[PDB]
Amino acid sequence: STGSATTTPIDSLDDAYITPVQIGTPAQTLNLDFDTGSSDLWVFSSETTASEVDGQTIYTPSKSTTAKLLSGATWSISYGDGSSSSGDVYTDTVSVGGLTVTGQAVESAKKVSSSFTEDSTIDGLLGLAFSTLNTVSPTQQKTFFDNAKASLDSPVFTADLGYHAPGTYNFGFIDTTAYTGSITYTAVSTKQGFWEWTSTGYAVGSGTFKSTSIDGIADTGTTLLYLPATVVSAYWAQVSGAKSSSSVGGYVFPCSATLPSFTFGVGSARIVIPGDYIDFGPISTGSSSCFGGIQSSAGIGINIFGDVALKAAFVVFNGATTPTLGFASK
Ligand SMILES: NCCc1ccc(S(=O)(=O)F)cc1
Repeated sequence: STGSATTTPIDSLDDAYITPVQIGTPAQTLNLDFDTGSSDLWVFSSETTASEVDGQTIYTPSKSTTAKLLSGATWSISYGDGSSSSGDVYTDTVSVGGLTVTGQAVESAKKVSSSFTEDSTIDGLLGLAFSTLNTVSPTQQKTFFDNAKASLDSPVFTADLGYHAPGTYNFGFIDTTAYTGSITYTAVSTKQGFWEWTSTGYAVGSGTFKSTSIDGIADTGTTLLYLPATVVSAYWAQVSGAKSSSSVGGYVFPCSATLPSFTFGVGSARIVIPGDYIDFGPISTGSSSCFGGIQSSAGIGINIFGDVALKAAFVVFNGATTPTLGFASK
């Protein structure tokens, strides 16, 4: 089996990407945020506190002939940005891009934080990290990928995120037309439940490459690139007028700037993030201060290769017995 679905940025900044997912019988299509940094498939639902729903499409299990309550199961999750949701659990048929899983745990939100309510374009999350992070209690549940894995032609999925454009999530195959050159694979640690890997270093613009190990996670659910303070200072030092603002909550730069590229290492290979990708536009509407797409991971406790980095590459999430990540230019 394979699946292939288009993923679409939610706004002009590429703040997140949504992918249509069919749930239930007859199908209920919800637009979910595919998140390689978490392991819960949760949705806005007919159970979500009415005051916390603002435009989202909801899943109504009572309208699905295949929905089953997973009796006694609850879930509760918190994300690195302070958002959260919780609720109860159904099993149902879930399809992504033509790939179907029966008996998938669909976590129905009773509560979501304000950040989810205020984002009308995201109907829930589909976690793609390791199932050891799944929050369902008392019986932990598997991710859509882990349930699909044995059926897939190859135990892989790929992320091909667009810059200000749609992209693709594929399951079970590697589209050799979707990238240039070769794919460089690198080791993954599953010890923290993430797609955790070690970059071999970085360069700023046309500068020399600095060989240095940077542990971090490949996270499609995080917008920006979060790296050590040393690395981030070295990047923004090349932008006249850039500074870290405690009032705004990170590095800002004059909107009149042209940003340098940022290169990160994958083994002996190099992925170049164009400078344009690092522009997140005015900090408030009409401002001449712009928000940076490379920020410090200080305080977060992990480095995060979020969408700013991942969208510069074709990314293979290899879920074989020994997991690996692959990166190619595109
Ligand atoms: N891996 C990060 C998952 C995540 C965490 C928070 C959101 S948000 O829409 O509330 F900003 C979205 C996705």
